[PDB]
Amino acid sequence: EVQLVQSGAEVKKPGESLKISCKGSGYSFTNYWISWVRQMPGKGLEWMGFIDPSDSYTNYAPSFQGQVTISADKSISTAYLQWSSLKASDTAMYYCARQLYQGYMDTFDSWGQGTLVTVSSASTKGPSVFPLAPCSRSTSESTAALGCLVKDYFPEPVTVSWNSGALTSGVHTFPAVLQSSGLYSLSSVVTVPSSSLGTKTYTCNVDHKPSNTKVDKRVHHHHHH
Amino acid sequence: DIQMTQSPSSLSASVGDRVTITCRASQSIGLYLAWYQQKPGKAPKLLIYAASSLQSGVPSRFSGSGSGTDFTLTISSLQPEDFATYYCQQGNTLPYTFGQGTKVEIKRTVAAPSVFIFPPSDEQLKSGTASVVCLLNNFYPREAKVQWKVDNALQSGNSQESVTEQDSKDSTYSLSSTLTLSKADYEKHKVYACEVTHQGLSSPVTKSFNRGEC
Ligand SMILES: [Zn+2]
Ligand SMILES: [Zn+2]
Ligand SMILES: [Zn+2]
Ligand SMILES: [Zn+2]
Repeated sequence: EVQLVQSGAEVKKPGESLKISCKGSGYSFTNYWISWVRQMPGKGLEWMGFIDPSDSYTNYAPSFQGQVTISADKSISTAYLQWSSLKASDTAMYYCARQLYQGYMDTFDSWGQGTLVTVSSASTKGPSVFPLAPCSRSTSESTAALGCLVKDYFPEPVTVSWNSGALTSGVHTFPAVLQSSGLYSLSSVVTVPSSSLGTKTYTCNVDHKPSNTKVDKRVHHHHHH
Repeated sequence: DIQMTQSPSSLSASVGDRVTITCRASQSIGLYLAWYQQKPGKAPKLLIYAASSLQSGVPSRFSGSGSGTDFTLTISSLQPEDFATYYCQQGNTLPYTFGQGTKVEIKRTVAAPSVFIFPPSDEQLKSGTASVVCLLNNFYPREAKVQWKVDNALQSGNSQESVTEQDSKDSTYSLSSTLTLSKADYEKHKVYACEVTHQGLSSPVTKSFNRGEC
């Protein structure tokens, strides 16, 4: 089958160069053009440009002209996208796509799995983890919410489990927000029976692979401060 | 320089519904319009090209119509696998351009959020910062207003929020909002409150605590 496989996620600092790749298989690489497409976090698709691998011809969208270089190496059926000097604003998912001309237009009939590029001046840092627990006398319903605040880490992602994976029902782990500090913060919460607050223990387990850290936090509210 | 505009930006629909999404070009593109589907984290998939041609392997419940400047993607009898974002794309002339996307979400009945407020932890306070969190659990529809009040004064600029995708079991949303202050600022006030407005609530709901009585 037709397949485009892209290189792995990148985390870079502004000013650094970067070249990402897109390997085609299951077809004649030289016979189909390759487009690159940008998708900024939470945004839509933007066409960047294309290359014809048979003769190395390139075309760029106006806003990408002179900002990036598309290239190809047909001997290894690979297309590339590169920047000489990254900026934080280059943070995005990047896709390569095969063009199949049909109905007298270029269509993107096969897509790579995407390459996540994160560009930031921030340095790798594991999270601090803080309990989210109600004030002592505030629980006035049959169900209560508890949680963990996972703060000040870089880069994404973290993974959060509850009671070492035993607790999965009613868990909501929210999308991280990027703080003005350049570090991420997220919360994970769980709803449980209010009667259990004094009997059962609830602990969040927070893994952050990029910093090689793991933090467990038993969630409670101390009776003095 | 052909701008593609889709409408609506989002809609909620039920399995079995006939769903229509529109795409308008800033100038004629003849028949050269394609539609793509994309799900979170995944690559887009081609559905329709040349306005009305169905891509090989795509279910025939997807159809496209239109020519010139006005186009429509129709999904007959929407299926569970069809909740996704849809993009139109013109291939009339370079540069190729996409519409901004239409998100097709799952319709359900109104559900008021349960609301919870969490004070900052002593561990965090020791380090110099106070994060106060407000949770809105399992609500529908997505539209919700969360307002922070500190000593009964509305706050602005010092909170961030995020929202989950629809729950796989009950199709609701949940939302977390974090108010962040320095420890010194946190310690100067008494009353911390999160006020929630939502269609499912007959009037706004406020959850609060008093520093020193929490
Ligand atoms: Zn050529
Ligand atoms: Zn919930
Ligand atoms: Zn005050
Ligand atoms: Zn207390």
